[PDB]
Amino acid sequence: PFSHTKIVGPAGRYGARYGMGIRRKVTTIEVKQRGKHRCPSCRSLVRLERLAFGIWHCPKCGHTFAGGAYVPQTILGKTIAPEELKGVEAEKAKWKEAA
Amino acid sequence: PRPAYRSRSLRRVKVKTPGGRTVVHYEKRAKGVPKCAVTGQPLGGMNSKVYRFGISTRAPSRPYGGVVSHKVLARAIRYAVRR
Amino acid sequence: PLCSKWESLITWAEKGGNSYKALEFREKLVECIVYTATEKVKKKKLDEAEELLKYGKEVAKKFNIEELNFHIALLEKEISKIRQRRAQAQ
Amino acid sequence: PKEIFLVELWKKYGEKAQVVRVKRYEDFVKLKARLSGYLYTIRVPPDKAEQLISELKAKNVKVEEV
Amino acid sequence: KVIDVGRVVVKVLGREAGRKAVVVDIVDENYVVITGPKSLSGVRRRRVNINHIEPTDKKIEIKKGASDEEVLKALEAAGLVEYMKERVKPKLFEITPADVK
Amino acid sequence: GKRILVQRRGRGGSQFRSPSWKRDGPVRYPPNISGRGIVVEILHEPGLNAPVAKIRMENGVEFFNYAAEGLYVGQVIQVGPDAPPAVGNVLPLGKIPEGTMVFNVEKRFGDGGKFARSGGTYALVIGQRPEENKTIVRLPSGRVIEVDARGRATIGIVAGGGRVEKPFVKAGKKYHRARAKSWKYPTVRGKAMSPYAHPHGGGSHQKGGTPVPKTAPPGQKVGFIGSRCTGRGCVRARA
Amino acid sequence: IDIGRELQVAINTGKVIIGLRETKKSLLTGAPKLVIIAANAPRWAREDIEYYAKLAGVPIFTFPGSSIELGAAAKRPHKIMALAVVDPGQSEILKLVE
RNA sequence: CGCAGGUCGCAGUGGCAAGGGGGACCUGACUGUUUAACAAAAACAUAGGUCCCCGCGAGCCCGUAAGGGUGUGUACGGGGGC
RNA sequence: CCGGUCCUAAGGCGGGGCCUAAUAGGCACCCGCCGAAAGGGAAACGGGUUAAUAUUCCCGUGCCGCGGGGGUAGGUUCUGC
Ligand SMILES: [Mg+2]
Ligand SMILES: [Mg+2]
Ligand SMILES: [Mg+2]
Ligand SMILES: [Mg+2]
Ligand SMILES: [Mg+2]
Ligand SMILES: [Mg+2]
Ligand SMILES: [Mg+2]
Ligand SMILES: [Mg+2]
Ligand SMILES: [Mg+2]
Ligand SMILES: [Mg+2]
Ligand SMILES: [Mg+2]
Ligand SMILES: [Mg+2]
Ligand SMILES: [Mg+2]
Ligand SMILES: [Mg+2]
Ligand SMILES: [Mg+2]
Ligand SMILES: [Mg+2]
Ligand SMILES: [Mg+2]
Ligand SMILES: [Zn+2]
Repeated sequence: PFSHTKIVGPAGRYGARYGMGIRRKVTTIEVKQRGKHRCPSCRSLVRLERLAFGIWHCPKCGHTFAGGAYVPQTILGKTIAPEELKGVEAEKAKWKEAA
Repeated sequence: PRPAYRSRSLRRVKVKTPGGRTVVHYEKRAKGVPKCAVTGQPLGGMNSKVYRFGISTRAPSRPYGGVVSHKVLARAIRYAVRR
Repeated sequence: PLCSKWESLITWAEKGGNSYKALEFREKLVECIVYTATEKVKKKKLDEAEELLKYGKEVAKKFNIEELNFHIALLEKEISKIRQRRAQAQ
Repeated sequence: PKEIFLVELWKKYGEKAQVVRVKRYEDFVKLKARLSGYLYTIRVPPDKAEQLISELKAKNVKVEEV
Repeated sequence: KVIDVGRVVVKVLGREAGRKAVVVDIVDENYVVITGPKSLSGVRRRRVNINHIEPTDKKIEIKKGASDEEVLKALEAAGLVEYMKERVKPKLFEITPADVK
Repeated sequence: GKRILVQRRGRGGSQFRSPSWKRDGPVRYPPNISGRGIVVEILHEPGLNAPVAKIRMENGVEFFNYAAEGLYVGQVIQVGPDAPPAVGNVLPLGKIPEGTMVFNVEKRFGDGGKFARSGGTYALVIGQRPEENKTIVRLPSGRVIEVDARGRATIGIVAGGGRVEKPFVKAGKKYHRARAKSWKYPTVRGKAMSPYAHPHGGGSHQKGGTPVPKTAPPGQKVGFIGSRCTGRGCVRARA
Repeated sequence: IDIGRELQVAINTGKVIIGLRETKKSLLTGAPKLVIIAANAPRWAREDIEYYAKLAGVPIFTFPGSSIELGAAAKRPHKIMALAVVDPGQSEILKLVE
């Protein structure tokens, strides 16, 4: 399920150091961190750029925003997002009500 | 002088003189070009290599000149026109 | 072509009546053509040099510049010598 | 030092020259007007070179063969 | 259609950016002819890309191929001479890189 | 000598001080911000625990705030009592509705904000006592406190959450973080010392120390300092 | 009303201009009957389309999805900020105005 | 970079340059640090774990005091043990 | 026209103030200044010369800053093309 490794993929740079549990934690976080995400603005499946921890950038639409340390949106952060970017869902709700 | 040349702040240029010798001239690096105040990209018409300060540069013939790019100026003008 | 900005500046200055600027722009256009052609010939990029020299011939016809024809003749003499050496060696 | 290509432009500087130096070659002559600020050089055909030296000596500019 | 003869527009690009003018002719889908008179606002009569002009709400009544003094009497009929002399002032501090991506 | 490391820390040596020249400025509310503002930048700050947003108010005043999660460049935020309780908005605690997640809470109006300032943290607006101009809020520790209703807070939660879940896998990574923070890195255990240098230092089989009272003087007040209890039994009694 | 299927019918049968730039030019110079803008359209494009459509007197419908799902409903494999219905050939797309 | 043929020596990475290898136990996870001048280690540190004092006018520490450090900080935090 | 000289960094000093039995002791405060011959930062290169200096002397060809004169484009209610 990785390019050349079985289970230790992004953590393969660590070799046999630091312990299986530590490397597993790192792999679990990094597979989400370095995967593809839906941009909160343009909704594109893109590899967002993490400029620092908590600072994310979409290369498609140029949306720069604040998110999680290693993932663009945390579980709590999804529920308390700004209402400006949830315009599509509001339109869907009004369409389902009126139709 | 000598530690100032051991530092990499100047360019080490090797040149052959008309006397047949090879010498190293220590020349300044170019100054950075002006950037847009919103996007930070270099401004067109002002991105020529400049090696010292005090050289007057001619801005493009537009309102706000070498301060903002044409994109920012046009969009701001549209917003102000509507507003 | 390469010195079209110089041609446009020459005609714009002449239309505006700036004779001094028109002379300066004519000098700049000649400098553009001759310098670029000479650098091409010194690097032995003869095809680009020949294209530049044909353009310079057209420009000298259009603007009545004798110095352009003289320098083009010198460059074409050099091009002929280079091609003769290439043919002899090959 | 600066280089000029048009004789009409070059004459404006050469007429005010402190000296006009002449260097000759098989195909062309370098004429160098030495002013206070710059040395203006133009390469001309030999016949035009002779005409320009004649005109400069008429205007009483010093001419020297270098 | 919005970009039409007798429409007051503001040039956004070029040297004359921010200056008001009056559309007097239509060339094609890409170009129209504007002359908000050069003595009045500073926009000399010439063609312009429609992407480089921003139409305003205001519009005046004139015929196609109208002249500069025709546009002048139309603007003075509408009372728009000072509005034509005014130049639009952008607010550069508001714009962020999202607006010009 | 004989003075211990915790006693040497208070002198203010360079190895114990914070390099705040590496940061652009304090992240505090200016005293008199009001109206609408524009989020112009989201930046990383060395040694801090969250990304920092730079807000440019409509009247030209610019200030640094901690970025709410989901805040984006070019956003329009509202400041003042009339501001709606949307994310990124700076509102009085008295106006903020109950159950709202805020951050950078001010204990008194005008101090700049004190609580819920780390990445992923937040305070919960529990209640409002308007007759004493107080707001009951739950802090990140779970403690319930009263704050000035005229104070200001930001709606949302602090961005950068989950930063500490990922391990600091090498000592070098913690070294590089410590160089931006104020920590002295690394630390020697007390019992690895000699008796002149630590109360725990000394014997052939070195041992830690039992808790010291709350009245213990400096140099003696190391280890457990007036602890209610210790260990799993203490955690159980706490819960 | 199936917005997606009606937009397919309008594409195949009538005249539907696709793209934000083409929609803006059709609004400025042509006379489209309807404009459809994606719900997640950016602030500048949304206000540009609203201002131009208000000037030209052309109604705007806000599609209840994003640019991607608007393009999917149109059966284009790309995204669509906005489209202009300038001829509803066999579609009922103009009933979305009310 | 390869193929075919011929040919010399004791010796063809011919000098120079240039890993001996393997099995098992104890021990410290590892990289790192240490008694300048008899100890380099199994000692220290380490990431990881856990406990305690603390909501900030805090906790801890320095100063005779004025005052100061942690702090341009705020529990995903500061300090203190193992 | 090569460096210092100028600028600020980490930081430091002085005066006022506050503290102190007191000072030549302390410094959070206010004001000023110092703080880099490797950071930022105006402008010079080639050749020749001496027993010994050489981007410094001489020859040639230039550059920078400040100031002035003439010509010019431009201006002279208003705006350059
Ligand atoms: Mg220097
Ligand atoms: Mg530099
Ligand atoms: Mg430190
Ligand atoms: Mg020991
Ligand atoms: Mg004891
Ligand atoms: Mg003791
Ligand atoms: Mg003991
Ligand atoms: Mg050997
Ligand atoms: Mg070891
Ligand atoms: Mg080792
Ligand atoms: Mg020893
Ligand atoms: Mg030894
Ligand atoms: Mg140990
Ligand atoms: Mg363990
Ligand atoms: Mg124990
Ligand atoms: Mg100084
Ligand atoms: Mg010597
Ligand atoms: Zn995006």
